[PDB]
Amino acid sequence: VSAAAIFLVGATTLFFAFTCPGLSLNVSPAVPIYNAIMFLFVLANFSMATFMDPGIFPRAEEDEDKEDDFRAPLYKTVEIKGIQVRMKWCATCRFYRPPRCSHCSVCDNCVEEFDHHCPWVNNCIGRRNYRYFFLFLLSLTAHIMGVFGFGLLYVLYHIEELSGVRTAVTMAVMCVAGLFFIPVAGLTGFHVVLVARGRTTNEQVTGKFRGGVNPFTNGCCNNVSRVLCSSPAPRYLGRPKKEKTIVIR
Amino acid sequence: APVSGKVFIQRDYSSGTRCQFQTKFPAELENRIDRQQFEETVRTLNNLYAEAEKLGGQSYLEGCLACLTAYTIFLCMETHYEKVLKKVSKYIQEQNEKIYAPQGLLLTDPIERGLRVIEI
Ligand SMILES: [Zn+2]
Ligand SMILES: [Zn+2]
Repeated sequence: VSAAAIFLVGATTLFFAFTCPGLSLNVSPAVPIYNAIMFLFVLANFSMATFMDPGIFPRAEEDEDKEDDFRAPLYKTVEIKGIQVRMKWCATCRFYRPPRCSHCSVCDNCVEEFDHHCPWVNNCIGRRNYRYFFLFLLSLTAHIMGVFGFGLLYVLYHIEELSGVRTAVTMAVMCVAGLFFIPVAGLTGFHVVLVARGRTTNEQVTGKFRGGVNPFTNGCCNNVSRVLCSSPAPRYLGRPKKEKTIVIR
Repeated sequence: APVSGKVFIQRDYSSGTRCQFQTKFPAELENRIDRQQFEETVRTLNNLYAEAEKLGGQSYLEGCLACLTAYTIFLCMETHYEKVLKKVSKYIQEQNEKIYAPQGLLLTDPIERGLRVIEI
């Protein structure tokens, strides 16, 4: 099957067991704020991004939409903001795929507003979990930056000898941070660009949009507002089923 | 309980991706439902969903509170959109029991359809 990134937690716990207990008698007193809160935020955001419905559409059954399709090329055009977008008559999901969403192929589902699929996240990112994943990445890169830039006190104040005992605990986490920071920083900066622009991932892959493009570009601050402080969407699948009222004549 | 057919209302897209339906009255519903009351109900339902979306100060505050409390406030308290869905569900039930039922029509919650098309 597929597995998560266990090693990333393993690097963090080096700081949790023995890295800086009882050093704050003459130096920086306030210990936990540097790493503990960041680790809790990272864990919470990562978990809520991993186990959560990202926007699975409820597998539109047959006899859906209009059946007058005789030999249509399976795409109807809608002009949002005056700019046309080409959507698709999805075969198995059996609906028109409203603009800015697609299939997931390997995930075997067709979803709402789509960003990317990955085995590390174990799913595909819609918009329900896009805020959670975005804060997870921001908090994780913040955690790595905080480690590599300030948690090195346990060596930086430590004189030449640094002889064993507990120093070897910090020995490996330094190179772990060094090797892991560049990819995560680049990827989170990528997603920062994708948030600044109203334009994400597969839209980067499409090397065709040249001109009056990105109809839903909005206004930058508005995009960060809707991705951070908007009211979370509810799940489109698994809602309790209601009951009929009457024969209705 | 015989059934004649189903009519779908596409979502209004000139405004954008926000959850408002195409208010334009379909031609199939002639003499079953008048244009005026259909306009009225679609406008009110769209207003309700727009109210569910508004980026007001309360949305910012609830986002900040959720971020601070590690989102456990969702488990204790339902989100704003969920209570708006409850209110609009009550709205559609009362509308169905007061206008559509004598006219031989019934409306389903679009949330069952994934907020794509409303089925009558
Ligand atoms: Zn699909
Ligand atoms: Zn997926």
